[PDB]
Amino acid sequence: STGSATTTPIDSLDDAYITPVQIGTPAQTLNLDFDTGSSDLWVFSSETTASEVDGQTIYTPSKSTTAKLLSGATWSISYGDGSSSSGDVYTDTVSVGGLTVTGQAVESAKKVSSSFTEDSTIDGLLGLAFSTLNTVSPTQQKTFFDNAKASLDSPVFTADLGYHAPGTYNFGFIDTTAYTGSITYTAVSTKQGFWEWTSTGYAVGSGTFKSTSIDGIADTGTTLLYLPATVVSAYWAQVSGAKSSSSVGGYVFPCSATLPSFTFGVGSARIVIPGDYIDFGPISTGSSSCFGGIQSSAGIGINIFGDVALKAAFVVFNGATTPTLGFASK
Repeated sequence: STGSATTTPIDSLDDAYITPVQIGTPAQTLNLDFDTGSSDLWVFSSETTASEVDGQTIYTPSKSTTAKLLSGATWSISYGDGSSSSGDVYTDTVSVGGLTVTGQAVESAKKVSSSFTEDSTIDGLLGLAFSTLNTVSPTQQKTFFDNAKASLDSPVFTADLGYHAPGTYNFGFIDTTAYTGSITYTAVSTKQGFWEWTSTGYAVGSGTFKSTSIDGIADTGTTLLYLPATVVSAYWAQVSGAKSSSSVGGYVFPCSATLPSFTFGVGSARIVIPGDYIDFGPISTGSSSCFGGIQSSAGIGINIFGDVALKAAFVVFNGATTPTLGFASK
């Protein structure tokens, strides 16, 4: 089997991407944030505290003839941005882009943190990291991809995120028309539950490539590119007037600037992030100070190849017995 679904930016900055997901019988379609940095499929629901729902579409398990309460199971998650959610668990039929999993754990939110409530466009998350990170207790549950894998034509999914435009998540096949050149594959460590890999270095603009190992995670659920402070300083030094602002929370730059590209290495291959992908717009409405798309990871504990990096590539998440990642230009 295969599946193919369009993923759409939630706003004009590409802050996140939403993909329609069919849950239950008859189908209830919710727009979920596919997140290769986490492993829970959770949704706003008829159980979510009413004051914490503000425009999201909800899953109502009582209206699904295939929903079954997973007795005794609860979940609770906290994300790297400080947001969180928790609740109980159903199993139900879940379909993405024509690919159907029966008995998928659907984690129904009883509580969500304010950042979720305040984003009416995201109805939940669909985790695509390794199932070892799934938070369901007392019996950990499998991700949608883990449940689908054995049925897929090939045990892979691909992320093809657009810049200011829709893109595609495919399951079970490589669309060889969706990228240019070849796909360069690179080793993955699953020891932390992430799609963790090592970039071979970077360049700023037309500058020379610096060969250096940068361990980080491929994370579709993180907007920005978080890299070591040395690398980030080297990038922003090429933007006149850019500076790190403690009060804003990162590097800012004059909105009048033209940003240089940023290249990262995948083995001997190179992925070029155009400068425009690094502009996240005014820090507040009407400001001439703009927020940068490359930020320091120093306070995170891990480097994160988020959407800024991934949307410059066609990315293969190869879930074979020994997982690997592939990157191609497009």
